[PDB]
Formats: sequence, C-alpha cells, structure tokens
Amino acid sequence: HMNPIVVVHGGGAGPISKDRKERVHQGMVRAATVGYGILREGGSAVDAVEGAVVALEDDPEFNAGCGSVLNTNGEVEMDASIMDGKDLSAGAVSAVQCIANPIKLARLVMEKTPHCFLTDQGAAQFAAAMGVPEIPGEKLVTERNKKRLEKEKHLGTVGAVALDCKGNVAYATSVGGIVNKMVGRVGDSPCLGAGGYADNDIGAVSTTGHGESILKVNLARLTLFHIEQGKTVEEAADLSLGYMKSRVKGLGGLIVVSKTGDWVAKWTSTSMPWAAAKDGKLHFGIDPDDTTITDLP
Amino acid sequence: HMNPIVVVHGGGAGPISKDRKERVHQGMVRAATVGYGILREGGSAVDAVEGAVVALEDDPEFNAGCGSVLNTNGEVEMDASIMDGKDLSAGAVSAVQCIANPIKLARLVMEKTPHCFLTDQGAAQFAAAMGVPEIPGEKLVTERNKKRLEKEKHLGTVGAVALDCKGNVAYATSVGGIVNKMVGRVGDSPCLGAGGYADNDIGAVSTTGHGESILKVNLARLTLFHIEQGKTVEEAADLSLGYMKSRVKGLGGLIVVSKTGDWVAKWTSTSMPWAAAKDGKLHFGIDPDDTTITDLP
Ligand code: NA
Ligand code: NA
Repeated sequence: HMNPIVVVHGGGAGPISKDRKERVHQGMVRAATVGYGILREGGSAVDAVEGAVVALEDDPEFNAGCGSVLNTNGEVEMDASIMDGKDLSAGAVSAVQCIANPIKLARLVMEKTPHCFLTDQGAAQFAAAMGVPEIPGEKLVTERNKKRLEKEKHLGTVGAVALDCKGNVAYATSVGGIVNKMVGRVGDSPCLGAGGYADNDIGAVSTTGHGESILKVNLARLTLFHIEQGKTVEEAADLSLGYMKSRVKGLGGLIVVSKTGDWVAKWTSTSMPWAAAKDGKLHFGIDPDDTTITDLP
Repeated sequence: HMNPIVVVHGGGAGPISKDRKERVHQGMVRAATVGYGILREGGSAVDAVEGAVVALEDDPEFNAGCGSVLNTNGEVEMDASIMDGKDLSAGAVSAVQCIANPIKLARLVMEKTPHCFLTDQGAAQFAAAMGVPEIPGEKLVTERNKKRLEKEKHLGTVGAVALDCKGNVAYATSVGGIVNKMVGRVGDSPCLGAGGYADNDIGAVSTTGHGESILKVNLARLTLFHIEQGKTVEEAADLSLGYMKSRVKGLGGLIVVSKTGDWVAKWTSTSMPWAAAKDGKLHFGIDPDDTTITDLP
C-alpha cells in the first residue's frame, strides 16, 4: 500500500506582507495537518482533500467560505469542486451564498445526486434539503474585505490534493472569487479540468491564479497530459504554467501528486502558499526557494 | 488561405422516429447554411458558430433556446458556450432563464466582460445591462416539453465548429436542460474543455452525449490531445469517445474541425443529427454510414 501524501495551496498571487506570512503559515499547516490526520487514520483521498479544504474555508485569512471577498453588490459568492480519481466521480457548485463550507456542498453534489455541477439558486435548494445550515450572509463577511472592496472601487483559490493508503487520488478547490466582481462570475474552481483534475491512472492537480486564464487553457488537465507523456511532475508543472503565461498572458500556481506519490508545488505568480505532509514530515512555504521541512509530531 | 467549413450537430441520443427525422434533418440543413453563408461573406469562425447555434436555438424542435426540455418545476434553464481559437477567448452562461438566445449571451460574456463564465442571477442581471429582452417562458416551452415532463414525473445538446478563411477555428454549444433535471443542474456545455474547445493550433470540437460523462473525461479537450499527438481527427474522436465509454460508461458524440481543415462527426450513441458544409457541398446524417450529399444555394 502507499505512503499517503497531501499537498495544500492558497492564492497564486502577489507579494505577501511579513505579518500575514506567519499567519498564512498557520492556516496552511492546520490545513495540511488535518488532511494528513484523516489519511493516517484510514480516511480516503476525497476524505483528506475535503477536510483540508474545509479547514481553509473556516479560516478568515483565506478567500473561500468565511474570509471570502464581496462581489460588486456587497455579497460573498462562492465556487468549489471535488473529484474522485477512482471513477472520475465529481461534484461542483458555483455562486453559492450564505453557507459555511461550499466544498462540503460540492461533496454532496457528487455522492448524493446523479449530477456533478449545481449553481446559485438550485445549489442552495439542494443545500437546504440536504440539511446544510443557512446563515445570515453577515457571518461570512469579515471586516478587512469590505475595505478592499471600497479600496478597489476607486486572496486567491485555495485547494488540496491527496494520494491515500490505497492508491486513490483526489483534489478539492474552493474560492470566493475576485473582489467587487460582477454578479455571478464563475472562475475555474467549479470547472473540471481547469481548477482541478483527479485520475487514479495519472495523478491529482489543483490550480490557483487567474481563473479566466486557467479556464482558457484547461490547466489541471493539461498538467496531467504532460505527466502522461512521461514528464516528471515538475517538468509538467513548468510546461503547463509556461503555456498559460505565453498563450494567454496568465499567471498562477499548481500542486500535483502523481499516482506514484511524486509531488511538486510550482507557481508563476509572485507567491503561492503551500505545504505537503508525507512520511510524517511537513514541507511549507510561500516564496520560491523559501521552503522548510520540519518534523510532524 | 484556407477553404472554410461549418459543421453542426443536434443531440447525441437514442433512436429518433421518422416523424421527427424530417423536422430535424431540415433543421440541421438550415443551421449549416446560416453558418456557411457567414463563412461565404468572409465572416469570422466565431460569427458562423454563433449563427448556426442561434438557428438551432430558434428552432422549437431542438433542445436549446425555444423548445428547451423542462426541469423539475416545469421551468426552462439553459446553458451555452463559445470559444475563439485565435487567443482562446471564451464566453459561457449556465442556468439562464427568460432569454431567447443563450449562445448570443455567451458571446456577450466573451466580448463585453473581463470574464469567461456567468451564471443564473448574474447572467440575468447582465442580459439586462445589455438590453437582451426578458421573453416569456411559455414561448420557450412546447407541448412536447409540457407533455414530456408531466409523465416523466412518474434529443440533446446542439453545436457547431467552424474554420474561417484566416485559419481561425471556433466552437459554439447550447442546450435547454434535461427532463426532470435538478433545478440549477449545470451540464457540460458552459464548461470549456468539456462541452467544447477551440484552438487554432489544433482545431475545435463540440461534444453532445451525456453531460456528466463529458465533464468527467473532458471530452472536447481530450479529443484535441489526440490530434496534438498524431492521430487523425477520426482516430481522435474514436479514442476519446471510447475512453468515455470504457471508463465512465457514457455515450455521446462530437464534431471536430482541424487546423488543416479535416472534419468529422462521430458518436457512440445510437444517433446524432449533424450537418456540414465544405467546398459547395452540404453533408448530412443522423444514424451511421448514411451520408446524404447535395449542392448549396
Ligand atoms: Na476562509
Ligand atoms: Na430550439
């Protein structure tokens, strides 16, 4: 059986402040801690990526769930998806409002409907009916995000991949969008093959950065194509990310794990917080080269 | 310069009665001739694919625009997408209501927003900002639609790919939902790489079978991976369709036009209505190896 592996990512975007750096650290760490806690106790890849992504959604330092930005009309609007590498089982939700954890709702889409993708109105019904709490859209709206809303008038995709004890792979990704965005814009995060792809015959990818560009070039699926062509995880990351930059002038990041347990985190944005838990050991960083490898207690 | 072509398809579905084949074969001819006419006046591939699909949307018989099948509330939700193969720009709407031409709105997302994808109430609010008329839903519904859902409480996706004389390729798709589909169920159509994909350096594909299977295997972008690798377009379609078959037990079909100008219509479903125009001729079918060929005025 395989040594489990989990990689976790936040925004593939600009420079981070030294203050937010350490706190970005703690949310990635908690995230990756949780996914790996789930796997070392017999949980699946889906199990791992779901708990991993739930962690970052709950945390207000990241732009999915609570800590999600507000669109141009003063409300949070969220996207998320998740996928089983085993049979390509998937679930996706877009422009969902007023719920704590869209990745969970994404999971229900997959496992309890004959469909993969629900949006806005019907999503919330599906939620409502599956028992998911509604909450006043007040409690998903933090202090510092209405500020950047105003600021911009005149914090990118988070995600997770795993390979579990029994060789299954998965991803999950979730976001609150770009700030002051128009009503109902949908990025890459609920679009299979762009925000993520998982396939037990190749590996799992989650993406971050410019949604539109990630969408145009089907970035996750593309990364896996290079891997099928027999390229290493890094080479394939490099080739896909390079193409996105050269073909549509788009920037971002990606985490990937091949079906053999090989993994890489790579980005073309200035920065991408990431962490990987494997072999009871934690890898973490934000800036290229900045990385550390610590002991997992 | 290149000789231009348009290919259209109706839905990759089960057996079709004599009583419809006649209304459908005519419909397919009209769409091809609309898009070919645009190609005849040196129009863009993107103009032509929009036109053909508009025709199919406006034909009450096709599951798109007028004649869209009904959801669980007896209501009309539609998806669409367009992509321009020159710079991969794209436009898409999911779960839109009370508009005549979803595909024309997707083009308005391509050209007139920073984004590639709008959904539901955003998509509604944009359609206004652009003075797209709020049209009654009983105009969209038919006594096929009304009479189908009532007892389903107990056809398919249309598209076109075009190559213009500049060598540019493009795809369009539209679909009006599924009989008794969950409200807010989004399918393959608005998902770039799934329902379709267009790139001048390979070609363009528009797919049509079972939406979830298409999403799960990224069928449109899959087909293009194979052309990238040396397959002919007929080989490409055969393998991508066969992979969706063996792996996800899903049936459907697609149309593809290459950057070289080689074209094909292929399906694992029983039928898939289709039509093509190239070098003064119109090519057509529904069921296998039955290609009717005639001149175009
Ligand atoms: Na958060
Ligand atoms: Na129609």
